[PDB]
Amino acid sequence: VQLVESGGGLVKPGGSLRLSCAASGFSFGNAWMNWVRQAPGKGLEWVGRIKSKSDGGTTDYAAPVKDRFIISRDDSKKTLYLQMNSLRREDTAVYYCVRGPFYCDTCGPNDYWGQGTLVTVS
Amino acid sequence: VQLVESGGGLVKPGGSLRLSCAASGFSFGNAWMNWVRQAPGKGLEWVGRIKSKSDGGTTDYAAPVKDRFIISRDDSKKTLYLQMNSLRREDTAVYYCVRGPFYCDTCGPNDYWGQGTLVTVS
Amino acid sequence: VQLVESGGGLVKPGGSLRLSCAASGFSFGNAWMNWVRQAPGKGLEWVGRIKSKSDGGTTDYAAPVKDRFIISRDDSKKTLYLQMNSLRREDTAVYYCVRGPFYCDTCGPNDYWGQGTLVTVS
Amino acid sequence: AIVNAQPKCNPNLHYWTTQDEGAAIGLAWIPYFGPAAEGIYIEGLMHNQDGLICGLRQLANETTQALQLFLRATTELRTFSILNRKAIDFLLQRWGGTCHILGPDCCIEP
Amino acid sequence: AIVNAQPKCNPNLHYWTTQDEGAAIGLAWIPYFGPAAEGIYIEGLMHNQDGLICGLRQLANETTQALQLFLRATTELRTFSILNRKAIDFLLQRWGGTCHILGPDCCIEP
Amino acid sequence: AIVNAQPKCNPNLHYWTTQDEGAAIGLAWIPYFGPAAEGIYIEGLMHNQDGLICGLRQLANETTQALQLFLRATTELRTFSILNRKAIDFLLQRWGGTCHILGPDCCIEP
Amino acid sequence: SIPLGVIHNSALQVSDVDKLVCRDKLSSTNQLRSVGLNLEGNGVATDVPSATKRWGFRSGVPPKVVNYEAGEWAENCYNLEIKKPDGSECLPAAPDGIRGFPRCRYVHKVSGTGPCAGDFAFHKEGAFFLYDRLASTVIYRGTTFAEGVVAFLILPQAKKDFFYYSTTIRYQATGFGTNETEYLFE
Amino acid sequence: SIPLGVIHNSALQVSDVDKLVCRDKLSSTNQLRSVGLNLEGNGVATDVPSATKRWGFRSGVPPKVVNYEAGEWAENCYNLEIKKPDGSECLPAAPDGIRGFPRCRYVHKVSGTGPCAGDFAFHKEGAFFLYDRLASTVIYRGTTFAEGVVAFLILPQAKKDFFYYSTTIRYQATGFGTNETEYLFE
Amino acid sequence: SIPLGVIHNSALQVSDVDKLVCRDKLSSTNQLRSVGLNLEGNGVATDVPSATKRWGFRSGVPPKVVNYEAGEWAENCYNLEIKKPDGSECLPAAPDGIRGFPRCRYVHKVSGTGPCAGDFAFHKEGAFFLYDRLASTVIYRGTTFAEGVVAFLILPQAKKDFFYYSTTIRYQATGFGTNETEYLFE
Amino acid sequence: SVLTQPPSVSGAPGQRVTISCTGSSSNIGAGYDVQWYQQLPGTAPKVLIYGNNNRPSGVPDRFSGSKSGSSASLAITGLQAEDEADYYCQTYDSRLRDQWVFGGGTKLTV
Amino acid sequence: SVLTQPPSVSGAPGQRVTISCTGSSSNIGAGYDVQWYQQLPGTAPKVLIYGNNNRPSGVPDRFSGSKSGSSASLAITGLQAEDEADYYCQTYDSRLRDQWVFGGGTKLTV
Amino acid sequence: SVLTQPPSVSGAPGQRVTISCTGSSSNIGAGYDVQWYQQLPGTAPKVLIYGNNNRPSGVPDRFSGSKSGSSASLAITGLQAEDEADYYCQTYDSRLRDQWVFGGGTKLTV
Ligand SMILES: *[C@@H]1O[C@H](CO)[C@@H](O[C@@H]2O[C@H](CO)[C@@H](O)[C@H](O)[C@H]2NC(C)=O)[C@H](O)[C@H]1NC(C)=O
Ligand SMILES: *[C@@H]1O[C@H](CO)[C@@H](O[C@@H]2O[C@H](CO)[C@@H](O)[C@H](O)[C@H]2NC(C)=O)[C@H](O)[C@H]1NC(C)=O
Ligand SMILES: *[C@@H]1O[C@H](CO)[C@@H](O[C@@H]2O[C@H](CO)[C@@H](O)[C@H](O)[C@H]2NC(C)=O)[C@H](O)[C@H]1NC(C)=O
Repeated sequence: VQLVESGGGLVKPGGSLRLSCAASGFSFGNAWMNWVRQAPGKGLEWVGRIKSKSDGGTTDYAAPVKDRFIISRDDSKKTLYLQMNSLRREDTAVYYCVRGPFYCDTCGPNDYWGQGTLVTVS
Repeated sequence: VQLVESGGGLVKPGGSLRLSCAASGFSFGNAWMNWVRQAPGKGLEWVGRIKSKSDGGTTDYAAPVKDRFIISRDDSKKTLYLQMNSLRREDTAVYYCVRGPFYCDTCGPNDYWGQGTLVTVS
Repeated sequence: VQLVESGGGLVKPGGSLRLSCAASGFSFGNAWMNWVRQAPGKGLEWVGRIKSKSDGGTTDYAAPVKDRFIISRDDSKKTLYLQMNSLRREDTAVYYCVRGPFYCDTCGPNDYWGQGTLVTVS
Repeated sequence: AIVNAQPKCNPNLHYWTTQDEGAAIGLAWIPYFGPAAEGIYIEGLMHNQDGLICGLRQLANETTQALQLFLRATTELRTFSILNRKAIDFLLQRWGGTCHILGPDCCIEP
Repeated sequence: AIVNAQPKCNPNLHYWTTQDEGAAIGLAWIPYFGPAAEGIYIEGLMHNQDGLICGLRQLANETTQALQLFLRATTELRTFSILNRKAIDFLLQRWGGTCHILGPDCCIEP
Repeated sequence: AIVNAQPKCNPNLHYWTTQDEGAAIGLAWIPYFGPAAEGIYIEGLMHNQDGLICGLRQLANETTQALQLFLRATTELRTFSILNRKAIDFLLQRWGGTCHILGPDCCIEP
Repeated sequence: SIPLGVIHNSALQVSDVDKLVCRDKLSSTNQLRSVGLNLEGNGVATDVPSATKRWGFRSGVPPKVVNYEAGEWAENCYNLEIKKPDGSECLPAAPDGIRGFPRCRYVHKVSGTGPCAGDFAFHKEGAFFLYDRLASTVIYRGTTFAEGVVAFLILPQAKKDFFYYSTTIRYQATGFGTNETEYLFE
Repeated sequence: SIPLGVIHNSALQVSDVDKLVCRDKLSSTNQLRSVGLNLEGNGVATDVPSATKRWGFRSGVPPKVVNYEAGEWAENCYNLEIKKPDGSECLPAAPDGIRGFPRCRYVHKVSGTGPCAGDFAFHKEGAFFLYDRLASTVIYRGTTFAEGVVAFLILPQAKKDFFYYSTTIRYQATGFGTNETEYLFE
Repeated sequence: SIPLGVIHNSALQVSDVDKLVCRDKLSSTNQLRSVGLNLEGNGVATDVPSATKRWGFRSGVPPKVVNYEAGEWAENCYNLEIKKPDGSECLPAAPDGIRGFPRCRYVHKVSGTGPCAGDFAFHKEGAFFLYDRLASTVIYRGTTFAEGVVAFLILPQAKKDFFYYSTTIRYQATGFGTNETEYLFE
Repeated sequence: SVLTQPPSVSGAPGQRVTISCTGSSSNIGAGYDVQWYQQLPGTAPKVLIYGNNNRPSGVPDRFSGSKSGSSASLAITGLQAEDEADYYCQTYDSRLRDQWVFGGGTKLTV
Repeated sequence: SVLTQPPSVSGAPGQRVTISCTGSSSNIGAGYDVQWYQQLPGTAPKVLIYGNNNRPSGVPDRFSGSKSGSSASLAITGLQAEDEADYYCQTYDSRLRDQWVFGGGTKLTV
Repeated sequence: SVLTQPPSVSGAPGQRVTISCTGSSSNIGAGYDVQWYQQLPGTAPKVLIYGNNNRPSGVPDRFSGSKSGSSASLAITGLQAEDEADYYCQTYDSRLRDQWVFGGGTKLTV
């Protein structure tokens, strides 16, 4: 099982960036995918979720980030994407993709989170 | 899941060549294996099939290619082999190995065909 | 499925050595693990076994090797370890780790033994 | 002796059931030729004449408690035998013992 | 009142069944010691004396339709209770009501 | 006519069972509100007065063989219907045939 | 001790078993019936928020099933697709041979998420969930049901006197089975 | 309303239930029997091509099973291993506790491929597929069966009057269950 | 032909069915009972090595289950977790709805390894393994049982006259079910 | 008995198109599944439709199909630039010893 | 409604410590699972406790936890040098449209 | 109680050979499985026969075996050049605290 997230780069305030989280090793098409973030020195926050195709395929967003970020997925490439636009300051953080349902007979630890991509706005 | 087919080379008319299709990633021993071909500029054709050991292990061949080609398999190396002998002209084509039953809960596309091996008789 | 065993080296009589067998590709946490050995020119011998966590986690040892060898495991690194101490002569051999229950629907051969690590006492 | 005590009565009973012995038409009884799962029902309409429907609904209410307590005590997953037990009990009440004629429970008129 | 209307009659009935109460021999009734699944059958041979066999076969034919219509209407996957229902019905026809002596359905001869 | 032939008799019977119809208290009959699986049992204590317990134990012994032979012959995985069959047989012995009064098997006293 | 109701001359009286009053005649098992009646017919609120307040989750109680032979046309049926917020099943799949309720004009299909704090979903008033000729104590996943109750009857000797389109309305829900639950109908 | 047959003095009459003729005596449930009879015994063609024309595939009809206590020795049983041309199962596996028919001299085991255009295989004349004391409406995979029918009897009071090697022949088939079907026996 | 016992005036006689003695009155199915009795109550040895010698493994015999309504408090129950020396299951998992015996003061839980040379474990004296209101011919994995036997009774008309902590002791075993078997209690 | 197909089909972006595959009474109308494959120029076929109606995980719901009589259709609604490819229909002939038969193939252009 | 947590906790090697997570009547006491994550400095969170009680394969049994009222606890007994990390409790708010809520985090020192 | 084996066996190409493994009343005749391993010179053992009769996927059907009394056999028919190897039989001793016991090994030559 691997989650590989990329596309984090230094960005000027007000710009736009795209982050991808490519999954392999598990039934990508049957899982719900979440994006979370952690700013340096502070704790964890949840930014958004996308549901499986079989359960509507809808997305929900947290109130601060709503209307500026768009979450989507492609089950033909096994990729989760977060599109950040109108990137006003206070979004600096390490972003993580979190995968699916916690109820796994044998999944074990280190199979639910990625490594983290740093996004700096400056 | 991978199907790797090799052994295609330029051949003089009347000669003999052997093609192999090595499988990995799935229950090779429980599947039926087919050989198909495509000549340049024309559509698809089916050359032959071999059944699983549990269902007789017999082989069938199409009428033009019957009595000159022999299909077999080795479940100790996970390999499908097609032996082409008495290779009279009109056999030039790209050959593909096609794997098993189409009814898979999670197999998905690109898991039933290989990449293709070019055989030219000249 | 892979079993990779390492740590075999030339040792002076009376010394101590540690052998590891790292497993991947199967449900390590649900299997019983055995250590066996083969001296040059003679046949196979069984040195010891460790049971799964769910079944007590206890270890048993053969009478000649008992009280000088200790078998253990770590399910956080998927590793089996054999600690050989007070290594009096007559322990020279190739050591193998053997994995779990023989009743597998699709495991097949070459999935129950490793390659072998040579331990020489001299 | 049942009086309806529900907030309302839908006085009409538009019902569906299966006829265990239909006057079959040729090959329609043969499973291969017969109707699909969806086509095995018949329907009808009964109204609340004689105040029977409001009675029937109330009866169902009264049954629920006892039925629930029955199912709590059983270990079978699906119970199909309640009507058979009711018939056996009905026979036992009348014919389970010695019949003394002119007794209040012996139902032979000579 | 059954007349055979089949193309042929195999007039002989070579049958097998189980004896629910065999005169067991020591420990043979104990499952651990008893016979395997394959050895629980007994056999016998009846011929078509009294024209009974051709009757019996025809009876089976006549049953099939009704039985099929019964199974269509049930939701149980395996039905084991038909004979119990037949016995209960048999008792009900005779003893389900008030017996008026000299009536055609009251079977007590005084 | 049963004499105990066991090595010992525990003369006391400390039993548990379920009451299929408890005098329920309000909402306790409702599955959502009722007791858990573990709390559905009642208990009691009977002693060996009238020598009944040693009799009862011996009866169980005598039953085992016949019961085993019954289960060998059935194909059902779980049998729930033995008591229903016993009741039907009990009714059949008495009322299964024509009653000739003063006969030894007709139980009407006029 | 379950009320058995005997039909008199166009009337229904629950025959009292302690006494034995023989004028009732039951000559065959064909006279025995089980019938399912809808709670709807008694005037209960049928709106989805009102209906869902009657159901609740509970652990430790094994489910139970009982059959019935005849039923009533329902106006309103329900069909639930509820998952936990991570994505998990809180309703068990229908066992073999449990199909949906045959006749209902409207099927209210509710999808969404909830806490699902219990192994099985029961009816808080002790009624049953009616499926195709099987009544269960619990709700199964993705299977249309009606709320109802079961009665047992001795029918009269005469047979004759006694005994299609559907639409789906979709809802999304969050906080299902909670004090304040959010629905939006599409 | 299923014909119950009562044995008279060495004769079988189907007792008519509308009237009540009491001279029949049924004093115990031991007198009740179910019996399986083979269609073979009526002279039907037993050749494999002839037999297979009586079976056909159909969707939408749930299978049903009924038990029987006593049976007949069969000369011919059948055992099917049929797959779709890609390689798939068109016959469901035998449920728990459905074993093969106990006594048949010949077991015709047919293997091959066919279109299998339907969820279950039924008998076109409405007969049953007989297994070990269970008769089913459908064919199960890899399980020997006989074609037959079931009767119900009241036996007489006297017990006494009323109530091994096998060979396999293998066939390969293509186009099974079609107008022209190809068999070769080995 | 299974002994049905009728309670007389404070006595139990097994009613003989061939004759018909009517003074017994059975007016309702409530008078019918099944009861489970513990072999313990007859003085059999209850020590674990003694008890395990009564059980043995066998292939080819399908298991069977029968229900019972009322039982006896047990002093000793048993709970087995036995595996083959490689690590495999020789006891089948409990089917749906088979729970452990409700009342026993002591639960002897035995863990270890053995040859388990047979598909199912039976009682060598033909008694039953009692679970929660279900008696089985075979032992299930990880489920507490009592050894016992079943009787059937006609109770008297009067209801009134007729009808918690546990501890676990752990054992390790090698060579279970063999002539000499090694136990150590912890 | 070989399946036929039109040489080529065309359609504007955003609309729906259907590709026809016509067989015989031994090929499609005998009850065999029809599969559809999409071969983009330069690469290998990938499974698009299998078992007449099923879609493997990952295929957009823009692709569907159906079977009627002795013919089948593939419907693709919402043409995108990436849909240019050769489509092949496949089925099993029943008079050719259950051997694969392929359609001539149809080229799609946008 | 956001979960709270103590700034930091401490304890001697070999002893037991507990970390508290306190919520509200809409967060934990409404019936939602509480998860615990361990973030070692310099790396990414790994799942430690999921579904209130469950442990994924590979996590030592030193880690457990519980839920009561509107609070939850994580108990770790036998502190080792490697346990220094930031622990976060997580649950689903029911009045915030079933969105994730995180605790402030507690630093552990040995 | 240690298993014995012949030093070496031989046979002509194309014929059948059998390798014997003889144990004791506590080893094989107590009811334990016997496994067979094939060690080609220069490499590691691979599983050939497990659980007395079973073969893992990939092993030719030329290899079989059996158990009787206190002995076991491995039968290999159709010797090929590649069969030269050392074969070992293994079982579990019941008087040695269920510990593995190995046979001495037999060399095969063609
Ligand atoms: C039988 O009818 C009564 C009367 O309508 C039902 O009682 C309601 O009962 C529930 C609890 O079971 C209460 O919450 C309601 O307030 C009651 N309504 C009234 C108007 O008092 C009862 O539910 C019915 N039985 C069943 C099984 O549904
Ligand atoms: C009962 O017997 C009749 C007469 O033999 C069987 O009828 C045949 O019925 C099938 C259709 O069910 C026809 O295709 C045949 O042509 C009939 N044969 C004759 C000679 O007319 C009938 O099948 C039997 N019942 C069952 C259940 O098998
Ligand atoms: C019924 O009681 C008898 C007498 O106690 C039991 O018999 C013992 O039977 C077993 C074999 O079944 C013998 O090994 C014992 O030696 C017998 N004991 C004595 C003292 O003779 C019998 O087991 C009981 N029935 C059941 C089903 O347990």
